[PDB]
Order: sequence, then C-alpha cells, then structure tokens
Amino acid sequence: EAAFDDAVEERVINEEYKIWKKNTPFLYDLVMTHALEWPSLTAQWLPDVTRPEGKDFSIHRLVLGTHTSDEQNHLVIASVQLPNDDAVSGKIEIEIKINHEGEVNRARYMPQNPCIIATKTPSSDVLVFDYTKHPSKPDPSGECNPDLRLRGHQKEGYGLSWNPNLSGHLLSASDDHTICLWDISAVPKEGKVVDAKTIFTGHTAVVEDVSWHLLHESLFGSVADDQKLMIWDTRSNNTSKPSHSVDAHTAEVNCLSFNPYSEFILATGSADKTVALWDLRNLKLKLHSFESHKDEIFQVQWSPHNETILASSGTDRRLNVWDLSKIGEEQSPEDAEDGPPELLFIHGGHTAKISDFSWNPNEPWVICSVSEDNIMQVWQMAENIYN
Amino acid sequence: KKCKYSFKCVNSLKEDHNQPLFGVQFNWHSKEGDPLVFATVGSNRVTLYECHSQGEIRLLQSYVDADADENFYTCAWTYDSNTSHPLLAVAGSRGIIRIINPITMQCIKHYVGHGNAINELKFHPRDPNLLLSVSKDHALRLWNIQTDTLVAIFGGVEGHRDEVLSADYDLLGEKIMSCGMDHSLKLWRINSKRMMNAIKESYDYNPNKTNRPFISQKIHFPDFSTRDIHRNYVDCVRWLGDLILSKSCENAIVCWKPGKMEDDIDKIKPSESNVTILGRFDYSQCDIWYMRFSMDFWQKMLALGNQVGKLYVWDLEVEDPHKAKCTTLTHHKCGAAIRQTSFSRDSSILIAVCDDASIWRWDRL
Amino acid sequence: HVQADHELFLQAFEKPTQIYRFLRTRNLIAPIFLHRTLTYMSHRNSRTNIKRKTFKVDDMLSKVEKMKGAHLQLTFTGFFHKVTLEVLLVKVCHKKRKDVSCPIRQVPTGKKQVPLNSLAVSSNEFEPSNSHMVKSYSLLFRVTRFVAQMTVFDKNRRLQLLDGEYEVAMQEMGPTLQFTLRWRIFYQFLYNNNTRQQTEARDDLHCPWCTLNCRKLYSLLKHLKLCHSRFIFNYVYHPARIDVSINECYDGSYAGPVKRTPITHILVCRPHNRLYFHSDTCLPLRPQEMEVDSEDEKDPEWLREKTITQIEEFSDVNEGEKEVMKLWNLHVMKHGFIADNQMNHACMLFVENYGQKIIKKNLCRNFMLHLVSMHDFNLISIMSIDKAVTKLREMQQ
Amino acid sequence: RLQANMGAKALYVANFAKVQEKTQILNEEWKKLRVQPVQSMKPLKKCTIESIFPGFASQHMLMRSLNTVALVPIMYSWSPLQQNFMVEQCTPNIDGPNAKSVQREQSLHSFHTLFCRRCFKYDCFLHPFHATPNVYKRKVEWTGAEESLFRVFHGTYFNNFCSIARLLGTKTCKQVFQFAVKESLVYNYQPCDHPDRPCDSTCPCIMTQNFCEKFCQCNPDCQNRFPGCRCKTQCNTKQCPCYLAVRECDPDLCLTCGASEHWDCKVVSCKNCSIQRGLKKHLLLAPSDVAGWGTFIKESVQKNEFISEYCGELISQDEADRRGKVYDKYMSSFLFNLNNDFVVDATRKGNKIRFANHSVNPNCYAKVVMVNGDHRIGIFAKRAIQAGEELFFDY
Ligand SMILES: [Zn+2]
Ligand SMILES: [Zn+2]
Ligand SMILES: [Zn+2]
Ligand SMILES: [Zn+2]
Ligand SMILES: [Zn+2]
Ligand SMILES: [Zn+2]
Ligand SMILES: [Zn+2]
Repeated sequence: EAAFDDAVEERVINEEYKIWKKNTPFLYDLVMTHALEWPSLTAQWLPDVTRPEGKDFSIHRLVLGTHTSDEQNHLVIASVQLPNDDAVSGKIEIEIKINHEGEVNRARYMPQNPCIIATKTPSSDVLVFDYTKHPSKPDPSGECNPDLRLRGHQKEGYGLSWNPNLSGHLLSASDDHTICLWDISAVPKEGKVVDAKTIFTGHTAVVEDVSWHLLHESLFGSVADDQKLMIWDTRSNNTSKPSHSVDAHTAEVNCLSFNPYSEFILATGSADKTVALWDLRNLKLKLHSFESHKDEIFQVQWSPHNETILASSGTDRRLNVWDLSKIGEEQSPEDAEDGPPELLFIHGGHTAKISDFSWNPNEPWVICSVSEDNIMQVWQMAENIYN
Repeated sequence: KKCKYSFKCVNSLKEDHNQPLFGVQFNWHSKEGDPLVFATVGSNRVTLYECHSQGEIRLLQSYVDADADENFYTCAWTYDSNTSHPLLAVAGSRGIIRIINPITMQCIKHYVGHGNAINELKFHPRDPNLLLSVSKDHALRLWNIQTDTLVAIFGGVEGHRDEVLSADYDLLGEKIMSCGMDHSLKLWRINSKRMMNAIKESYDYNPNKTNRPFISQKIHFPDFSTRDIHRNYVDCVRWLGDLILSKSCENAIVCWKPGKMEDDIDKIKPSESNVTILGRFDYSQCDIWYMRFSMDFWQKMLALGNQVGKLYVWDLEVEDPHKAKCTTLTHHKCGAAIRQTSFSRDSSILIAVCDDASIWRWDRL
Repeated sequence: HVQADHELFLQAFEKPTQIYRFLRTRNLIAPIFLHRTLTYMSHRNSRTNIKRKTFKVDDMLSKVEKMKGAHLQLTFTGFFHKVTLEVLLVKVCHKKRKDVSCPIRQVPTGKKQVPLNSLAVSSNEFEPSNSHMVKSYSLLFRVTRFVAQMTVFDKNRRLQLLDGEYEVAMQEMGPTLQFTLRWRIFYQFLYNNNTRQQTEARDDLHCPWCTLNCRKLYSLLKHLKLCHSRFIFNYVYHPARIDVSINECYDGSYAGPVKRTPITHILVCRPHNRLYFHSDTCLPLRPQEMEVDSEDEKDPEWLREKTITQIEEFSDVNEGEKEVMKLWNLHVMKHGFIADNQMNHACMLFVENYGQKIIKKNLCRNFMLHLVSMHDFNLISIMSIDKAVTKLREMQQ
Repeated sequence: RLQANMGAKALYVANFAKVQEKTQILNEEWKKLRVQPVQSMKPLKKCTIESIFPGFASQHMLMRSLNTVALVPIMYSWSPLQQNFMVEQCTPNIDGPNAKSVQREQSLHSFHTLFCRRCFKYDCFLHPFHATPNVYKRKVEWTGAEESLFRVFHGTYFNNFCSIARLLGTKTCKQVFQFAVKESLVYNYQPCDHPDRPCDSTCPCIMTQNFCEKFCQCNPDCQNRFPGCRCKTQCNTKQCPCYLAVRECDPDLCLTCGASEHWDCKVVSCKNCSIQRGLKKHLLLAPSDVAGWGTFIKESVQKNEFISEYCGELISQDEADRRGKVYDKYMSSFLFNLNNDFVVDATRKGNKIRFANHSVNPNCYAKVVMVNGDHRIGIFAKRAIQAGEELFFDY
C-alpha cells in the first residue's frame, strides 16, 4: 500500500528532476550539482576568499558535517571555484577532513575567529575544533583529537549559535529541556574540558532552535516544540522566566533567524506548513504568515546582501525564497495561479529532504544546499528575476 | 626398401607473440622458377614467408586484424582468372571469410554467412573461383568470388549432428568428403546437372541488371553416410584418387572406400552402408583435437605431426601400404604439439607449425 | 489504416498524455518552478522591483498596527397558523457574586410587517467584547396580533443553527413561524513516417493538455520542447504546422542514511528500417525484395524428398503403388485440403493435374484402388469416383 | 578370411596409376597459367621474427590493419517446417505382368493400414499407428488382376452390373454377370473403437478430459462429441462455443461462419481458422538487441491477432528431458511443453518464431489449440505491435 505509493512518487520525482535538469539553462547564472561521499546535515560558507588576478574564477570555502553509519565521521572543510563575471569550468575539492566524535547535527563557525568551529554530537558532549592546529589529513586510527570539549546537556539536539559581539559566548540546545551557554574565553589553554557556564530551563518541550540577537548581546531568542517562542534577557538573574513568551505558531516550531540589516525584525519556520514574520517591539501580533511550503520546515536564513529577502526549506524537496517588498501586492490572475506574489523562487532541483542551506557573505544572491541523499548543490539566480 | 629421403632440419623460427598456430598452406598455384612463398597464422596474426636454399626465410608480409579476440584457423592460396594475381583466403572464430590481395595489401573482399567459427577452407582445383568453407555450425558452404555470391550449402537435416571439422575435394573436382565430431564421413557431388547449372547461373548473376535474390540450391541429402569407420572425433579427411584417407584420436590413419572393393565410386547409392578397410597406418600420441596431415601436388608421400614434436613421414609410390616403410623425424627442441604440415609443389620443401609459435623446416638432400 | 497501428498510436499517446494530465494537477497544486521566473516566459509577471528601493522593514509594524486600529441577514417569512414580528438579541452573561440571577439584556433591533395564514440586517453587532462576559447570545422573535428564543451563540463561539430557510415554533404568554438565516496552430502526428492523424488547434495558443495562456508562439514552442520531453516537436510556417514524433531514447532511470560515491555534475556557468537476413541462407536481404517473393511459403523440397524416401524404404509395397503414393503426396502438399467435402473436388484436380503423368506410367488401376481406399473411409461418394474416372478416360482416349 | 591382400595391392597400384595420370593432366592444365608474384611494401604497430638457428637476422615489418566487419550471434543449423513431426504373400502390382488373384481384405491391406484419416496422406509424420480396421466397414478371359478388380468393385457396389460395365469399359455387363453367376459358394487426442457400445467411462476420450470429434467411429447421436460453432460473425469472442474450450473452428461443422468456402482467396469472415488455412504473417529474421537472434514482423497486428504458430518435433517427456540434458552443454533450449503426453523440441527444425527470447515485459503469448485433434501451438499478440518490433513471450 505505502511501498508502491513511495515507488511511484520516486518515479514522479525522477521525472520532475529530469525536467529540472532540462529546464535549468534559463533560470540560474551558476549551477553546481555535487555529491559527497557521506551526506551533510550542515553547510556553511566562510568569510575567507581568494581572487587570483590571472584567473577569472574566485575561490570560496565551505564547512560541512557528516552523518554516517558503521564508518568514521569526517568533518569536511572543502573549497569551491565560483566564476565571478565571465566564463564550463570549476570543480569541488576537499581540503581538510577531521575525525569527529560520532555523527554531526549542527556546526557553526565563530564570526570573530573563523578558525574556531563549534560542532554538536549525538551525545551530551558537544565540542569545538580549530583546524589551524590540526593536520591537513585525518587519523586512520579513528581516535579523534577534540580541541575544546563542552558539556552540560544530557542529550543530543540541533541548536547552536555563536555570539557575534562577545568572544567565546556560545549557545546550544538539546531535547532534554535545557539550553546551555558557555564562554570559552575564560578557560586557560591547558583546560580542554569546560563545564556549563549557565543552563536555562523555561520551556516544557523539545527546544529546537536558539540564536543570539545581533546588535544587542544582552539577550537571545529561542523556539521550541511547545508551539512557543521565548526571548530571554541575559541581564536577568532568573533562568526560568523569559523576557517575552509567545504562542507564535499552531504546531511545533522548528527554526528561527534574525535580520542582518535590521535588529528588531525576525523570522521563524514551523511544522504547521508555514513561515512567519515577527518583530521584537510587539511580539503579540502576528505580522504575516507565508504559506506555500507543504511539510515541516527545517531551516530559514536571512540573506546577507539584502534586507527584504527570506529563505526556507524542509522535507518538501523544494527550497522556497521570498521577497518581503513584494508582499500584499496585486498581480495578474495567471501570475497568482503559480503562487503568491511575495514568493520569489522555488528551487526544486533536489530529490530528497533538504537538510540544510546557507548564504555566502560576499557574493550576490548565491546559496548552497545539502540534502540527506548525498547531494550538495550551489546556485545563483538570474539577474533578470530580481534585477 | 630403405628410407630414400635425406631430410635435415634447415631452420626453426619462433615468433614474438607466443600463441599457438593453427594452419599453414603453400602457394601451389604459383608458376615454376619464381621465388616460392607460404604463410602461417596464429590467433589474430597471419604472416607470409619466403624460402631459399640456405634456410633464409625472408619475411614478405604480415597482416593483423583490429579485433584481437578473433582466432584464425586455416589459410589457402588461389589465383584469379582475369587479373592473374594471387589471393590469400583466411577465416577465424568471428564467422568471417576474408580474401586478401597481397599485391595491394588490403582486404579486397569478405563474405559472412556462418554463425560460429570456421574450421577449414578449400578451393575447387580446376575452376579456381569456387570456395568451400567448413564451420562449427553443423553445415558447410560454397561461395563464388568472381561474382561475389553464394552457390550452395552442403548441409541440412541429414548433415552432421555435431561440429564439422574438415572437408576436401577430389583432385578432378567432382566429389567432396566431409568429416566432423559427429562420427560421420559424408560424401557430396558437384558433377550432377543441378550443381552445374546452379554454378552457371551463379556466374551469370548480376544485382545491377536484374532485381531478384539468388536461388540458393540447398542439399539436405548426401550420397553416402557411415558411422562405423571411427568411434572418437575425426580431425581430418582427404582423397587419394577414388579412396578416402582419414584420421582420429585413436592414433591410426585408415585408408578405405565406400562399398565393396569392386563397387565403383561414381555409382554409390544414398542407402549404401557397407565399407572396405583397405589399409591402416600406425602411430602414437595424437590425443589432442584439431590435428592435420598433408600431401604434395603429386601426392607421392604423406606427412603428419604428433602432440610431442616427433613428426612422421610415409611413402605412397611403393606398393604394400600397410607394409610400407615409415620414417620418423625428431629434434631436441620441438617441445610442443604440431598442428599441420605442408610441402611446396614439388616434394623438396617441408614446413610444419606448432603450438609454441614455432615454425620448423626440412629439405631433401 | 488497419486498427493495429491505430491502437498502438492511441496507447503511445495515451500513456505520456496520461502522465502529463497527472502532472498538470500536480504542478497546479504543487508547482516545481514558477513560470514567471523563466526568461522566455516573463509576460505572466505584472510588476517590477520599484517598491524594493523605497521599502523599509523596520517601518512595517506601524502598518499592521493601524490594521489593528458576520453579516446576519435575518429574513422573515409567512407564518403557519389558523402578523408583524420583531427580532431581538438576548445576551445572557455570567453570574456575578453579588447577584443571584444571571444578567440578561434584550436589545430589540426593529419590527416589520409580515403576512400570515421583511428582513433585518446586522453588520457584526455581537458586542461581546471578548472580555469573558457574554455567556450566550440568543435570537428572540417577538410577535402579536407567540414569543420564543433560540440559542444562537454556543459556549465555544460556535454557531448552532444552520443557514438558509428554517422554521420555529412559539408559545404565547401547528402554530409556528418561518424565517431565513444567513451569516491557428495545427498538430500533425507522425509515427513511422505515417500521417496517422491531422488536426487543427481550437484556441490560438492555449496549450492542449497543460492549458496555459501564453501570448507568444516562441514561448509555446520552447515549452513544448523543454517540458513534455517524451515527444519531439518541429515547426515550419505552413498553414501553423507542428510535427510531433515519439522520442524512443528517453532517460528513464531512478536518478537518485546510505553511502554513495562522489560525483560533480555541472551543466551551466554562462549560457521498418533495420536490416534483415534470410531464414535458410542467413544472407543479407535487400530492401527492394521484401514483400515480393515471401519466404516460408511454397513448402521446401526436403520435405518432398523425405516423403519420397520414407515410403520408398517400405519393403512390402509395389512399384506403381509407391508411384501413385508419391503423386498423391505431392498433390496434397501442393494444395492443402483439410475439409472433407473438398476432397470430392481434390480427386477432380488430380486427373486435371497429373492425369497425363499416369497415362505415361500406366497407374490408373492403382489410382482407382486409392480412390476406393479413400471411399472406404466415407470421405467421398461413389458416383463422384465414376465421374472422375470417366473424365480421366475421356481425355486419355 | 584374408583372401584380399593381393586384391588390395592390385587396387592400390591401380589407384596410384589413375591418380598419377590425374595429377599429370592437372599439371598440364596448371602449366598454361601465368600469374604474377607477391610484392611487399617499403618498410602504428610492428612485428618482428627472430631465428633460433644462428646465421639469420631478426626480420622486422610494420603492421597492416584489415577492414572491420559486423559480427552476428551463434546459430546452429536447421531447416524450415510448416507441419509437426514425430520420431520414435507379396501381392504384386496390379498393372504388372505377374499379377495374381487376391481377396479384397488382403489387397487393400497396405493402403488401409498406411492411409491416414486426419491428414489424407500415407505414412505421415504425426500419426504412428492406425486406429482399427473396422473404421471403414459399412452396412470370357479373366486374369487374377481382373478377378481382384471385380471383387472389390462388386464389394463396394453389391452387384450393380451396369456400374462395373461403365467403370471398366472393356468388360461388358453380360460378361461380368456371367462371371458373378459362377463366383458364389491435457492429453493428446486418440480415436477409440467402440461402435456397438455407447460412449461410456471405459472410452479413453472421457479419460483424457477431451470431447470426441468426427474422426471417432462412435455413435453419431452421442453427446460427448463437440459440435461446431454457429456464429455468423468472426467468432473471435468468448461467447463462441469453440472459444470456451481450447478448440478452434471446424471446416465441415462450422457452416454458419463460412469456413467451408474456397481457400484460394484470403478475405474471409471466420477469424479463427487461420491455423488450418495458414494465413500467417510474413515474419523475418534479425539479430535481437537482448540475447542473440530474434524475429521481426513485417505488417502490423492487433490485440489477440494471429501472428504465427510454433512447430517442431513431438517427443515424450523423458525424451525431451534427455534432449535438454544433451543441449545443456550448448545452452540452446528452445523447448516448449505442449501437454502431459507429448512436448515440442524445435532446436533442429522449426520456424522464425522460435528465435524470440524471454523478458519480464512480453508482448506476445502462446495458446494450445486442438485443430482436428492435433494439439498445435498458436502464437498470438497480447498487445498491438508495430512492424520491425521485437516479439517476446514467456515459455
Ligand atoms: Zn498426418
Ligand atoms: Zn467417445
Ligand atoms: Zn463419442
Ligand atoms: Zn470416442
Ligand atoms: Zn467459432
Ligand atoms: Zn467456425
Ligand atoms: Zn466461426
């Protein structure tokens, strides 16, 4: 009953993927479909860049996780060749592979020091690496060399976020109803293990995303599977009552993200088939609910080079991107048949759950995406679309 | 009588591929006094060779096909009626019959009608255009290369029930024998009116003038069959006047003829079963398959190889074949199995092949 | 045009068109990519990026703040008894501690004359205030010249009664009352180079199965070429002509934790005809002689020779008997006969086919013997045999 | 015992003489010819030949390619067929001079025992034995040949003197009258013999789970016999009586469909008697793109249309078992089981439809049909098929 349905759905997905492979030379300026040896539940562009003046293509760097089975896990630092404004040339190359304790669920680089990279584990002990100290190849023995361990949780999770202003301040989540906050700047170099600097417990369900506020280091935000968003002030000496708490969604909330240009506005993506826009001045009123995604959303990221742009993706196998300036605008009926006006693009080139995606901080309208079926895509939309 | 043959090994060449050879044939159709020539063949490497009095085997030509997996089996020499040029005829495991014109050094013609490997090729002696071909597909074929078409198929429901290994015309070119793994020695005929006017219509064939296909005259009824001369496989068969010589893995040549001794060859019915073993020649160590013997144009003698290297020679001019004086030839280097031997037009030169890519020569003295 | 290739044509344009009819609703309800964003199809869009320049995300909250700064059409009807009527909202509130009776408030809307034996509009006048004070809100219908209420608002702000027409009883101090509550292109298919069907496009550019309203022909051609790839389309101006053909080289495959080896696919950075062979000879068959000289008919000579040698092998048979036996075998093989009555004609063919042969061999007696033999099996009548032998001996003389 | 050694010696020297003069005239014929010699090119791959004997240099030569050619698959020999096959007193001539008298039963012994009912031939290749002799039973100078002729003539006519006088011609009515005055004193079909008794359980037809036919000599008023169809249309549907069972149409019984019409033409209403008439499609041979050889079709054919019919040698079950065991080395098993009694083996003889292959997605299919008792194969189409397309059906 279900197996034949999944089989014919996979056949239809193959047909749609072939149609996408045929139709892609009129939509994007750049396309790079790469498959990894193992999948990646995390992908992030780094701010470093190299521009050989003799060559036309620039070099960029990517941090990628792994999720293996009966094999050693390798945290990957890879490179990629992006043509800038000219020119079929460009390939993927794996620079560094570091042995990781178990699988990977989330990984984030420090904006202050890009060499420092925090990573989670399938156990309580998350860790932090510094690849400049490590060698340029992995150990065949498999005994990983953790640079800075971190403990305080009792289970695994997905949430992880560095503080952009204060160095060392690192937040992490877990499904044991706790939110850990560490500060690695205080420990000496000899100390490789650090205890929980503080633990916050106000939720009553599986917390699933946390993030520091950008232009105000004294607070952060979180969303959990209690249909709840909670803004936590760091100045308060009470680790139970938040600064604000809102029933911001009808179902379990999955992800959140703050704006890089603005400071008050933020976005969330929930398991009721919606993205939502909220503001940090009056969190009672729901500003807008974007509803085109049809399954559980798992990641949303504001664009660095634009303010009025939002992105979303989940297990629907179609990454949506929206324009906030085009909200509530009148359009043609045939234009509305495809979707709402604010919906800017639907990159449906994948064939499985879109596990993660990320933007580049020094290139326009380009993103990377990683799925569970050993797929890693990179693309930039056409200039004619957004202008 | 004495041996009356002063044979001595004049030369022993070895090729640079180390693949067992399978056939050798001299250019009998060449005239007198010219530089003699012959040719050997491996799996995918045919090589022409000259010969002199002092053993100086001068290499002339050596062709190779692109497909390396092909396994060549036999070669033959012929002359053209109009152009009066030579023509090598070769085949192999791919089911193909190529015709090389060695003056131009190209594949001027090729014919394909078999399903599997070719075992041996022969040419009609009087009319030089016909070309018989034996194959593993339980049937023979007859091509005509002047008009580039097929003549007949000497096989069918009454043909051999196993792989066909060899065949041979008679010297006048009016009757053909065929032998194979099916323990059958089947006779044919190319003297009746049907085969004659079929060949005549084949000569008059032209696809450009008319628009029809060729009427292939099949033959599902040989004129004589028998399954009592041998028990094991029959690797080679030849004619001697109106008599049949044959070998087998039983290590003995048998010379016989159909019917009784008084029965004429040109009046044997299809239902004839009786035979007459006229004589036998004894030898040893010939268990391996695909073994051959050979005769000269005059057929004054006979040569044979064995699976060790010590070749043998028999006479044919003297009386008393079963009491005929045999002759042996040995050497301290022929550490391989011999497959086929051959002579020139006269009985002066003898050349033999082997499985270690070795080509031995002998000469009278 | 036989129905064989017609039916295969129908199936071969049923299955891809069925798949595209499914994908029509699929991409309508679940689109794969927005058609507005295509470069060759952008006329569907009806706006530009002008508003993005003057936009400000920080100033968005004031708009939704000023945004935060049912139409009950109760229609009466003729009563059923043996006058005027007025509607009223009866708000019943929660019980306060100082009061023992519940708060009740009757807001009459207005009266109206109605027959026996108008309407009232209410544009969202619940006045509950969302302050946890309105326990219930009923609709009372006062009359004169029978009064009753009905619970309209439920406990959880649910509607109890349905819309449309309805009726309700009443009681003063059967009789009831009625009310009404309300809250040109042309496809040419070609398969084996055969004009199987010729049609004409009904609409100008509305796609046949996708049904999109594109105002250009080049966009339609590129859509038919890129999307719906099982077909192959060609276009030449000749009224417009479209030439369809099946693509017999599709890429049908799977195209997809678990391990796989790595790859790097990059596509864009800056954009009857087969030969034949004979049956018995296995030589190449020329295309000129295919229908003419149909092989496998005109049964072979080896079967005739087998029938000869089989009966010739029989010991206790005479010469002329074997002769007429092979003649009858060649006759019945040259003309097959399975029908029993047709055998009455078959002998009449034999004297008309080999009679001159038997006079040249004197086989008439054994021929009559064979005739009587088949007559013994009740295949033919005896007067037919008399006619046959008389016809044979008339020409023999 | 050994009285042919000198004779063999004489024959051998005679053989030497005639083969010598044959070679002499062959030499005289060869001497007329004048052919050119071989000429090599001026010396990419290479080929070198060494010499084990010293004194001869190593001879090199550049390699020369040859023109490539199209390979084909393997095919063993065979021959075509249209009908099935099976493999397990002197009475001188009437016209000859040495004829003698002989009774009616002994004269027609060879004819009646060799003649076959179901095919109208003598010693056919599917009917090994005749059923019984009771099938044909019904309710001046004089040589022995004339005596036997008068005997069989009076037997069939029962003393109708004018008819014998007309037939013989030479003999008159009075002569034959005067002579007669001084003369008195899932199983294969098998026709059974029980004229006196009715069709009961002891008959082998009901044991075989098959209906009787015209060939059996049982009571014509029986019920086990299968009457023909009575459909005016082409009767290619399930409603036809013949289409219920596996049988096909009958030539004589099925008069409503019009099967007894002249067979010279091909446009006929009955679309079921194609096996008897033999309106097969012109198949062709080709190399298949799956495994080895294959059969192509020239004209298009419909769903459940008549493509062709399988043919081959009928043999027993253990016979086909040992045959497949022998063919296991060659790995060419074109067998096709027919029923429990007999099965088809078509490796040595057959037609083009044998060359089809096995596939999970077929387009044709096979069906057993009892045409006049003969359990023949019919290869029909399970789908509309175009010209030059592959044919596949599960064995
Ligand atoms: Zn028969
Ligand atoms: Zn019966
Ligand atoms: Zn019966
Ligand atoms: Zn019966
Ligand atoms: Zn019928
Ligand atoms: Zn019928
Ligand atoms: Zn019918």
